[PDB]
Amino acid sequence: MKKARRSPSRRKGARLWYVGGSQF
Amino acid sequence: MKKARRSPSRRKGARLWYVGGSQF
Amino acid sequence: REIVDLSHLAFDCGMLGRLKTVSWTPVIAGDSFELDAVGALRLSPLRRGLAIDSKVDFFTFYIPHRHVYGDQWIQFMRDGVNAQPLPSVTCNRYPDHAGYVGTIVPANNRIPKFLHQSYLNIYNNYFRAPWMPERTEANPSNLNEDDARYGFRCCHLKNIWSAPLPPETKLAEEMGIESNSIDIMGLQAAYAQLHTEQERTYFMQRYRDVISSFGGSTSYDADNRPLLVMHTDFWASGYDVDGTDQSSLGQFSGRVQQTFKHSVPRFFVPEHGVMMTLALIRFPPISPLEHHYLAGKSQLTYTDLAGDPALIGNLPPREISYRDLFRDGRSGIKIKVAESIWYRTHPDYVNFKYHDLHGFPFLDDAPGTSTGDNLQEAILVRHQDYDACFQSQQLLQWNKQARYNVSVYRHMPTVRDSIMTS
Amino acid sequence: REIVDLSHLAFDCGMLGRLKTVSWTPVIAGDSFELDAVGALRLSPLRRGLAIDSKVDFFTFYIPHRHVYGDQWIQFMRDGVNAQPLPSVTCNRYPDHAGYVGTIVPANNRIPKFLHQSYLNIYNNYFRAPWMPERTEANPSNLNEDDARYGFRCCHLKNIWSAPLPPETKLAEEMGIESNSIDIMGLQAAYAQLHTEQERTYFMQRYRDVISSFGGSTSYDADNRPLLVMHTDFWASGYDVDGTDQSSLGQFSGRVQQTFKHSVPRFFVPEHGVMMTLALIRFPPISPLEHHYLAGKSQLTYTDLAGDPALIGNLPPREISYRDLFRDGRSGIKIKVAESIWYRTHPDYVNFKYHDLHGFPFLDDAPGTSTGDNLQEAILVRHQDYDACFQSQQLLQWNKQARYNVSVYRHMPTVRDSIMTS
Repeated sequence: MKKARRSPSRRKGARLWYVGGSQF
Repeated sequence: MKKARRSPSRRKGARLWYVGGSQF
Repeated sequence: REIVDLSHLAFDCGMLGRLKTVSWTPVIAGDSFELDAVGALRLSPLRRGLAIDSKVDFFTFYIPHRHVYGDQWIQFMRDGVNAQPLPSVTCNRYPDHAGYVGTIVPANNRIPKFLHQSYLNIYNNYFRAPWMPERTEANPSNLNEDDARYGFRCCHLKNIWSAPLPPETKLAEEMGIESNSIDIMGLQAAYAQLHTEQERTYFMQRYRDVISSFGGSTSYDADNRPLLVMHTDFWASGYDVDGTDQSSLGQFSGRVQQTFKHSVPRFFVPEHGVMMTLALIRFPPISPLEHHYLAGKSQLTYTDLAGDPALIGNLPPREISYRDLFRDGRSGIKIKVAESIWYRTHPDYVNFKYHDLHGFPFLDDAPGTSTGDNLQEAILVRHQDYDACFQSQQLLQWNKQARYNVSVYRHMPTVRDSIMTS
Repeated sequence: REIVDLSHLAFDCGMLGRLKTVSWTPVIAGDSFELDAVGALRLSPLRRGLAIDSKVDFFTFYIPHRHVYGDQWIQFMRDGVNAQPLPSVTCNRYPDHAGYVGTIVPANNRIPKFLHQSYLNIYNNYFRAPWMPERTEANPSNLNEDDARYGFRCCHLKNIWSAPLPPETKLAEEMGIESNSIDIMGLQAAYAQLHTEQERTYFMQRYRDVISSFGGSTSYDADNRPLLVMHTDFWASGYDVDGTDQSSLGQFSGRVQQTFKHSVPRFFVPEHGVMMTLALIRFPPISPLEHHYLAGKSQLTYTDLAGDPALIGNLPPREISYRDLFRDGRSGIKIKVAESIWYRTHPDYVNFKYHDLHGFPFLDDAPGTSTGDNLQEAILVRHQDYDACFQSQQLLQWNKQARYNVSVYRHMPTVRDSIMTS
C-alpha cells in the first residue's frame, strides 16, 4: 500500500509526449 | 509391396471373435 | 516488439455478493502481457468490532474479440481497412450503469460489445451454478439497476444448503416391464444408461467437462470460454478502533484493511482481445439460525444416525428443505443432498444471541427468507443481507485501491514515428 | 487405455488432377492414433515408353466432429444417451457416387455428414486457390458425376501461368485530390492503407494468416480448419516393357510402378472425429506449346529485357494473357504476373514434334483450351487432358494398393465384457 497511493510513472518504454519542447 | 498383397492379421489387441469355440 | 507501459491506479468499490470488474486492458494479437497488481482492500465502517474476515477473490481472464463479435470479427480483421465498423452496445443513460464492466458510461451512452459480452461469458462460464439459467442480456441497458452498477450476484461459499445437487437430480429411475416378466439384460443396460445420465447431471453439464470425461481435451475456442489466466484469493482482516469519550468509552468499531498482491505471469496474447480482472468479496454464510441436520430430524432413524456404509453408498439422494436446516427456514425451498452428508461436514455455530445485534456480518435470517420459495435466489448472495452491519455505505459495502503494473511487449511504432510524416 | 488394431488393406484408383480419399478412420476423444501405411502406386498402361514421372501427394487430416455438426454436436455429446440422432446427408442413387470420400454408397444411399463435410473443409482450406469460390455443396447428391466419383479437381503444379496473382490484384490505386492541390500527408496514408490491402490480397486472404501477420496464432478451432497431421510427396517411376513379336519388335510400353511409405507419428485425438487420408497424383504441366515469355513479346522494351532492378521493384503487376505464353494460347484468359518474373524462372521445353504423339503426358493443348475464357477452369487440372496417353482406363488413370497399419490406444471394454451380462 505504498505504490497504491501514488499514480505510476510510466517511465518504461519510449517517449509519448511531444508538446513543443521541455515542460515541467 | 510385400505386406500390401496380404490383408493384415489384426493380431495386436484382445480377442474379438467369440463363435462358440475353436474355428479354423 | 518493444515495451508499452500500461501501469495505472484504480480506486474501486462494490456490494458484497456481486462480481465487479476492476481493470481491463485491450490487447493485440502478438502481445506479451504481464500484470502485477498490488494494493489494499477495505470494507465500510462496521457497527461493532471485528467478527469474521471476508474472503476476497481476484480473477484475470483473457477474451479473444473473436469470441465476442463472432464471424463479424473475422471479417473485420480480414477486410482490414475496408471493414464495416464493429457495433456498440447500449447502456441506460446514467454514469454508473456500466460499473459492472469497470467503466463510466461514456458521453454517448454506449460501450464496446467486448466489455459487456465478456463479462457475460465470464459469469456464465465460471460463476453461476451450472444448472442456473444462462445469463443472456443483450445490452448493458437490459440490465437492472443493481446488476449494471455493482455486477452480477454470485453463489455463496459452498455448504450443505448452498451446494445441493442440481435441482433436477433423479431420485428414482423407472424401467418398464412386460406384465409378468422383467428383462434382466435390459435392467443391466438400464443402469448403465442411468450412470451416463447421472455423471452428466452431477458434474458433466458443460461440453468441455464431458470431453474431459473421455480423457480428451478442448481448446478454449471450442465452447468460447474466456481463458482464466490467474486466480488469487485471500482473507480480509483489520483492526478495531477504541472509543474514548464519556459514552463511547468501552466501545469498538471494526476497520478492515487488507493489503494484497495479484500477479499474472507473462502471458502470450494470440489474438486481439481484452484482459479483464475482476474481484469478488464474500462472507462465509454463518447464521445463528442454522442447526445441525440431525438436531432437526424429528424421528431419528438407523439410516440417519448409524452411518452404516452399506446404506450410505447405495441410497438415492435425499430431498429436504431449508426448514430442515434453519429454524425460520423456508419449507418451500427444497434441496437434494447426498445421504449422510451431515456426517461428512460440520456447520459453523452462532449463539442465537448475536441474532439481532447489528454490526455482525452473519445472516441474521435464513437464506432466501425474503426472496420467496426460490432456490436460486437463496443461493445467490443478496448484498442487502449485509446492509445491517455497516455504519454507512458512502462507498458501498467494500472498496479498494491498487496499483496495476502492466508491461506489454508489442509491435508499436514510436509516437515520434506516428506524428512524423517523412 | 488398451490397443485396438485397425490395420487394413486398400485397393484404390482415380483420375489425375482429382483429390481422392484413400482411407478414413473414426476416432474418439482420448484416442492415441498412429498410422504407418505402405504400398505401391501405379498408372494405367501407357501408349509409349516412359517420359516423365508423376508427382504423388498423400495427406492425413484430423477433423473434430464438432467442426462438422456444429452446436448440434455439442448438444449430442452433452445430452448423451438422450441426444437426437445426428442427420445423414444424401448421395445420388449410384454405388460409386461416394468415391470422393472413400466409400461405396451404402444401401440407403446416404453417408454420415462428417465424411462429406470434412472432404469439403479439407478442400476449401488447403487445396483450392484462396481466391477461387469456396466449395459449398450441401449433400454428396449435389455433386456432379465426375466430382462425386473421383474427387474434386486441384490446382496444377505452380508455374507462371498457373500461379498468377489473384485475379483481382490492384494495378493502380487512385487517390482523390482537390482541384488544384494534393495533401501530401494524405498521400502518405494512402500508401500505408494500400500496403495493408496488398499484403492481404497477395498472401493474407485467410483469417488465420492475417493473425499470423501480427505475430499471433490461432487454434484450428478458430476458423474450423481440418488439422493436417502428415504430408508426404514422392515421384512415381517405373520401367518399360519391350515388344518382341514381328510387328511389336522395337516398341515399348511404360509401366509405372512406385512403392511408398506414408507414416503418421502417434497423434493425440482430443475430441471425437475422423482421420482422413487422401491422395493426389499430378503431372507437371509440360507443353510443346508453351514458350519463354520473352520469345513471345513483339516489341522488346528496356523494361522487359534490361532487368534493371530500379524498375523491377517499383512497377505494378503486369496483365498478360495465355496467348502471350502458348502459341494457341487463349487471349481471353488474362493473368496478373509480377514484373520481370520471366527472369526469375525458366519453363520446361518440348519440341513441337511430341505435340501430337499419343502416349506422352504432356499438355498437347494450351491449358484452358477447351474450358473457355475462364482462368479457374484452366488452373484446375482437367483429367481428360490425359485420356490421350493411356492404353485403357480399366482402372481409371492411376490406381494403387497399400497396407494401412493402424494402432490406436483407447478406453474400450473387451468384446468379452460387451457380450457378457454379469
